[PDB]
Amino acid sequence: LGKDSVLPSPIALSFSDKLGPQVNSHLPGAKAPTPELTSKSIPSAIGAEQQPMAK
Amino acid sequence: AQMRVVAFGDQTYDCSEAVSQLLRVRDDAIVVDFLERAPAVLKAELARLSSEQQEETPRFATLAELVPRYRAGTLNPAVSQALTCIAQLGLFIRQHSSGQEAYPTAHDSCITGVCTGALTAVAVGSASSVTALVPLALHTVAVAVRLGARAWEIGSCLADARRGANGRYASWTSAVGGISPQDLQDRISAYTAEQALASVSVPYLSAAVGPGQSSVSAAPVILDAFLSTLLRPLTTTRLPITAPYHAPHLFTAKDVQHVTDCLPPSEAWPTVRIPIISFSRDEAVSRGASFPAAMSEAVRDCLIRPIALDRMAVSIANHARDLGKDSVLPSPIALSFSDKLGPQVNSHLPGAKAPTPELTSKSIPSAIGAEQQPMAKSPIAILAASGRFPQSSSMDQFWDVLINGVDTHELVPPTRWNAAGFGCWLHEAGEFDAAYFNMSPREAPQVDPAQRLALLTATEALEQAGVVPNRTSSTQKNRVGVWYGATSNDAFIPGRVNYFHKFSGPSYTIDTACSSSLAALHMACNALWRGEVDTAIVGGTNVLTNPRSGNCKTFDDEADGYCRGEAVVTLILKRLPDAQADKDPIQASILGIATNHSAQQDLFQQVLTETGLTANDISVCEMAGTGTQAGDSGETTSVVETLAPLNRSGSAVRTTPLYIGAVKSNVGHAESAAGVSSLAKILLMLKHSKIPPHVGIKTKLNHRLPDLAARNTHIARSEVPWPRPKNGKRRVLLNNFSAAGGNTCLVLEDAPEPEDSQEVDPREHHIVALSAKTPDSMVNNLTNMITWIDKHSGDSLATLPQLSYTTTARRVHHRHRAVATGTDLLQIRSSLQEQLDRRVSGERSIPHPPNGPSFVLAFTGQGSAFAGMGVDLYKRFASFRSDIARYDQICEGMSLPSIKAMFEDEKVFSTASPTLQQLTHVCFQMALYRLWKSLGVQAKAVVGHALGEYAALYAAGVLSQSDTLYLVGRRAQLMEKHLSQGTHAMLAVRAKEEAIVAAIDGPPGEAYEFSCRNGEQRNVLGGTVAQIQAAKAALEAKKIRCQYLDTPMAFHTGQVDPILPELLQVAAACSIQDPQIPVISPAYGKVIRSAKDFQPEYFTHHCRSSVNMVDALQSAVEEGLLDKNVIGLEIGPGPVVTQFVKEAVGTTMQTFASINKDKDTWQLMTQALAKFYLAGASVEWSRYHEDFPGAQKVLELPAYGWALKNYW
Amino acid sequence: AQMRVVAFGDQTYDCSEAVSQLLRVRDDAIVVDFLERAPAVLKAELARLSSEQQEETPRFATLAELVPRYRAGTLNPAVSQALTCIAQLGLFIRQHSSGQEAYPTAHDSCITGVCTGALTAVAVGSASSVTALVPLALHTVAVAVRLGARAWEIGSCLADARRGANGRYASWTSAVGGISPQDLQDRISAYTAEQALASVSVPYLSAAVGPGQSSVSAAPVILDAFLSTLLRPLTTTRLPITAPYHAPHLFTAKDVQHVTDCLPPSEA
Amino acid sequence: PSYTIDTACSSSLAALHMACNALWRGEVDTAIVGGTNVLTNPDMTRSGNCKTFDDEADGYCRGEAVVTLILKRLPDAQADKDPIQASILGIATNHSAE
Repeated sequence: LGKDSVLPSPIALSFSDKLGPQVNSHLPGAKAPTPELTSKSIPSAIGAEQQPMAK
Repeated sequence: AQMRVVAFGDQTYDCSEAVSQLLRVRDDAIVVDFLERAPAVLKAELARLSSEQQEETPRFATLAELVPRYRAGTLNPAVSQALTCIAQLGLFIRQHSSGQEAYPTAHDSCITGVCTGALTAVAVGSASSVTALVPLALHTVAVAVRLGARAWEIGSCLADARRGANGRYASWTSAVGGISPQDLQDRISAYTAEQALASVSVPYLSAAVGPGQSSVSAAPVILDAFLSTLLRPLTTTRLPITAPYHAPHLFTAKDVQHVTDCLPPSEAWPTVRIPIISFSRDEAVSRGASFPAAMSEAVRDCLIRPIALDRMAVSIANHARDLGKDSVLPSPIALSFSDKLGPQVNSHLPGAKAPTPELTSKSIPSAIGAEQQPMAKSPIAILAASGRFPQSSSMDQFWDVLINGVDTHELVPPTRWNAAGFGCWLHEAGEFDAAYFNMSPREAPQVDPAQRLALLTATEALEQAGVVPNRTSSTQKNRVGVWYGATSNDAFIPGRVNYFHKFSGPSYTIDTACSSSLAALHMACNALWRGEVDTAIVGGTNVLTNPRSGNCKTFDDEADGYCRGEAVVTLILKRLPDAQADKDPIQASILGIATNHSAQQDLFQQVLTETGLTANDISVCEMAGTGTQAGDSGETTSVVETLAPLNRSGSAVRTTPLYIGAVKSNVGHAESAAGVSSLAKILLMLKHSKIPPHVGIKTKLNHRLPDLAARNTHIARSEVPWPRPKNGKRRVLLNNFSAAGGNTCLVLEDAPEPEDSQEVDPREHHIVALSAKTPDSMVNNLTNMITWIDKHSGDSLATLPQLSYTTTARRVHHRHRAVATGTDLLQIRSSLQEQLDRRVSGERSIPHPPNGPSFVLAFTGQGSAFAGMGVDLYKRFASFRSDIARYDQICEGMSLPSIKAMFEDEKVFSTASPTLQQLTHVCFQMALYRLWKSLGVQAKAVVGHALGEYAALYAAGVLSQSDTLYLVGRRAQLMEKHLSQGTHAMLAVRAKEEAIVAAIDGPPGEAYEFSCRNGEQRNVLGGTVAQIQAAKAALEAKKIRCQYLDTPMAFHTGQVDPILPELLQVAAACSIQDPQIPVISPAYGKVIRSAKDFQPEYFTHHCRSSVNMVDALQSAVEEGLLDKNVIGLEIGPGPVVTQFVKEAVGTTMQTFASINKDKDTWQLMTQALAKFYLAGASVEWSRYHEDFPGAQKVLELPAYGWALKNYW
Repeated sequence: AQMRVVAFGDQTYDCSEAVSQLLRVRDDAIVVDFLERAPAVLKAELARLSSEQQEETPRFATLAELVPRYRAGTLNPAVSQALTCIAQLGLFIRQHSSGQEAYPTAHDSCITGVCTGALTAVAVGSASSVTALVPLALHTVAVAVRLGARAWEIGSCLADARRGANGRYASWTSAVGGISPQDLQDRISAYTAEQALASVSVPYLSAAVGPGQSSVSAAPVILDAFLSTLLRPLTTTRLPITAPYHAPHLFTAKDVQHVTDCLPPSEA
Repeated sequence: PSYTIDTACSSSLAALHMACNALWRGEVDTAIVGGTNVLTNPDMTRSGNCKTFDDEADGYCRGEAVVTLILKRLPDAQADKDPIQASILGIATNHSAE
């Protein structure tokens, strides 16, 4: 593709920590850290914030 | 090069139909959750409005209550706007969630709106996925509520509601057509200057909708005043707008700030990424704005600016022309009158495009169990019903009593108690059976007779339903719950039912105001719709034990009182998808059910809209009544009015006749079982497709009753045919109005069309098995079965298989048992008659052994191989075919000849190689044993007379399938390789060992060997051809029977000696384990219980050393492993070992076979199964018929033949 | 200038905590709908199994009754594989529905799986949205249960259980560390040559985890016999894999057709 | 709605269970629950009810109670500003067939 980094997103993958650096080591060493993911949830509409009446 | 524009409508469009449709949708999950959460936001926002408004706002619980008021036009502007937004957003979500349409993007689409479409379009334009749009949908709903409230408020302040409005909210807008908008503004200015009205309420040009049309809005009174001065060629109408919008002189920035102030401030509000095209504003296309900013701009457009629909088309076209596309495909949603949009927008830019509505990817087939609707909203199914209604102690007797038409008023009960209020009584109520229910002969009186009747009816209903405990997931022991509804008759009523039947699950004794049984049924269906259980046993009850001429006259002249009636019912309910998969006898289905403890008229409409049916679809109604004239009169009039529309001009609108009926007159009123009795009547009417004659004309016919029958509501008292509509379906109501209220309505249904899976059963013979828990009960059951056969002697050709399936695989088999086998119902009848005569002659019936029988299997040698071995078995049974295919798979990969063709074709056996013969023998034995085990035949010992021994090792678990196959194949290959054919042979004679040795020349071990000591009177010898012929000549000289065996390679002789070391080598690889069961090894000729005796030397020992049966069986009987009672079942191509074992233990022992050259394999199979069944084995029957769908249909057989006794 | 790779795990990764957490979830419509529908298809496909396999499968109403058995280890492969796939699909759906993460796109993403997830990779690799993936997810669950059933059956045919079974299922795979892949394969070749075993019972290499670690699978008793030969510094561990997979000498295209048969043909 | 349920021994507890079930269904927004056990006929007849931490006694020491509770979904009660005293996070049961 022409990219110079990969972000691992393992799902239920046993021993997934080592995977990250292992792939990165085969690409140009320009893995910018940038370990940030803004995920502040938008406030919920009044009333609907409560979890559906189920349970 | 196509662009698709999503367009949202305005308040002009009526969304009542769309809202109802969405409320009906249940398959999708996102739509359901959005529509569930939306009312919460509506209620929360409505609960913060001014007092004047909150006073007048509707008083609702869910969204279903808003559509009828919306239809009536009695909804205030706030809720109207909110409902419009909810409908628009829900319709959009559904088309993209369950409709599987690509979510729009910024390269090939745009969104637009007019009045409320701005809000929804802004909400849509930010999220890029359905999931990312729900919270924005809720925010838009709240903003719409606030906007509607503010506009309604400003309008109310500006002008007051009229006295004559009569609930409805007047209209504030009117469409004007016939003059250009500029001239309209000129005329409005002139009129205002002439009249000098207040500058804050002068009429204003709300919008422009073309070169010769527009819209004008104002307060209703001044608006009407202005419209009156419009001449004839200036046609005008009224639109359903209930507040002023687009009024620059009424609203200011403060208003838009207030309405949009509900959105909390933040910085991650999704941006607007897909260009939203707005035409009223100066800048056509707007994009890149945050969410609150775009929402505020949309509200400003709605409240401050005059909509200009004249621009819409050219604005869209210019957006397209600037993007490079050529044609625009509209996808209007809730946009009134949208057909004209397409041609108008395409006219300006050059046109193209051809329709592509043919999908041919209509949908992807769903995985089994996925297409089903959520566990809620699942049509419940009625499997069976049983009752003991008065003067008719059965269901069919009750149907006769009802169709004929007869009162049941009785002066005194037959034998209840002394004489000296009259009513209908159960003629046989003190009759019950104690032995069948493991109760003492003197404890029956202490048990409430209502409890005994409920037990009896429940057992009969379960037996008729074809439901046996813990046979299938849906009918598991834990997933069944009784829901009996008791009454004030005077805990254990459901408790005993659950206890004795061994059912474990919820148990209840519900008791409400008046719907004592129907409330229990309702909540049982609720539990089924929730999953607390997968099967229910509901039922009412009524018994009198301690202390109005017409029998509770039915809304006629004299109906002041009512007659208490006795009855008892039990139903069997189950979710339709569950029941249909188990092939049960479905009778009807409960579409919906509702309750109201208040009102009268609106409940039926609510239920019908919930079920999505029109009024005329219903065809019959039932009543419950209490005994008061007002009650029945109100019942009838309300039901008819709500179900029989009257034409405005006056005529019969309800096309099909709507018959009415009530069980009250026929048998009376139970006050607790009335609902279940009425439901039973509905079931009988559905089954017999015949509306019964009505009774109640005595002394009066209530034509005076308002709205009795004026337009297709006939109650004709002469049973009318009620045919099932072709590819249609009947529908019925059941109202249970009571004096205290509690008006419950549930809609019944005709069962879906029965499946057509004929697949004619090919089995040549069948088995019919009966059971009972008492000798008298047994003879009664036999007589009932025989009588059923005679009345059903000539139904069709495909009845016997279904009869067998019902009487074996869908019934609990008690300890007293009888069985008959044959080819046709005539043979079954003859056998049953013979058994009945034998039984009544004087010989009693004794229960089979308590635990069960013990089987000692047997595996034969390779001396019974014939062409087409078990070909039919491989052809029918799926398990056998799969096993053979697997064994072939293992053979081919292990470098051994394939054996599948030996069964598929039956012709390759002609010249099969000896190795292939040995292999196919072993695999046939193995598969057949696995199959017999699958039918509940668990062995207690085994024996292998010859090569078949290897299969016996697996039978005992000593080897694995692969290990045994490898060992046999390797032995065969080595035998074929090392030596050559035509070198030795074998010979069998019948004589005593001493006779053979005396009459033979040469000591044993030199010119002949005792290959197998088959029995005390039979022996087989082998060796060289010259020695064999010499022995034959010597023995025949003394008149001894002799014969040559055709086996080419003489095993158990000196022929196998040279290859013993390789056999030991290969044997050392297979894993040897401790037997599950004792193994009778002729090789060592003794019992084996430890793996130590099966060391690798064992296989070589057996291969070389001579067989020995007499010693082996002698040891077997010596320990006690075999006796005169164990059943002898043979597993092989013929009955060979069975005779040897019989002569060993004795002739009295029972014996059987599984395969034979001539006799039909199913002949032997069914005979053996019948004998085992009589012996007491708990043979599973479900798997037997699993592979024959044609014979998979439960039948309606005679009820259990109880041995009734009287108590109390 | 960045790509995200989605990777799914095999049966080694325990899925008892994830399944329970997903069962706890109540604020996401898609997740609850999928978790309610999955048991239905599980029971449906589980009802088509052979008599013996069905006899040894626990009765349940929903997944909440399965996790205790999974933890205890007395859960047969047929439903173990389906439960694992269910856990993976549910975790992904929750991540991409309540996590408000854009669905992976071919422009800047790619997917991978190992031994269970190759099934899930195609399911995730086809749909473009969470809603469009639920039916494919259920189809994949059916495929996984059928595959697990077939593998369990072949294993049972090869060898049976033990008298001390006590419900628990023996393991069929073991990871070996401290030996090169080719050298270990040569060692197995020498071992089989020394003995005389049927071509359907010799140990074989299932995976080559790397130049320093590898995995080998065989029948339980055969596996232990071979492990007894492996000395130090070689270290051996017993993975919780219950059936023989990755065996090019036990399965052929016919089994592949049999497993795939649950998908009806169509052009959609 | 009104009901008078009684299964075998946990009539009041089953009634509460079903009241919470209905509340979770949305059928009602409030519920009054709680059974009664007041005797009517004395029918007093051995001379023992229940020993201190033991089972040597034969009687059960039956008593009387007329307790009654109110019930609301927690979000509603919170939005209405009522004296919330406790909560019922979850409820489950079986029948113990064995």
